Amino acid sequence: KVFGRCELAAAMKRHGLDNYRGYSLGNWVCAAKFESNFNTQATNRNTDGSTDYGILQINSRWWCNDGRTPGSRNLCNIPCSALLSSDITASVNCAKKIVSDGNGMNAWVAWRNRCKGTDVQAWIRGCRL
Ligand SMILES: [Cl-]
Ligand SMILES: [Cl-]
Ligand code: NA
Repeated sequence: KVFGRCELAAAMKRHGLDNYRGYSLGNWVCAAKFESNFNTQATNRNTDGSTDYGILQINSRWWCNDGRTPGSRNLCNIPCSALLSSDITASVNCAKKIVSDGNGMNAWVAWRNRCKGTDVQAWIRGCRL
């Protein structure tokens, strides 16, 4: 599924992400825009043989099992295919574990380079929430 901007903001808010560990809703929408262009089916392979999955590009070396990343943990205890569903619930639950692990949203490279320090509230302006 390819979400619209306000559609995703509302789904993320309903799943408990607004101000989760101090990160306002705009941060999460901005991160999804630049990681996946709001597409739940996005995948991208990395040099080390791991693959990133879904709306928040969650990585197979640490967080999900895809059966082809040898030395990998499966810390969210899900198959990586579950992160490509049009229901974002599995992605959100796993994102909450990642952002709590000490490094906050710096785990998402696009957030660090394209959202951090910017006016992220712009990403939810105009939306009925
Ligand atoms: Cl915000
Ligand atoms: Cl933090
Ligand atoms: Na894994």
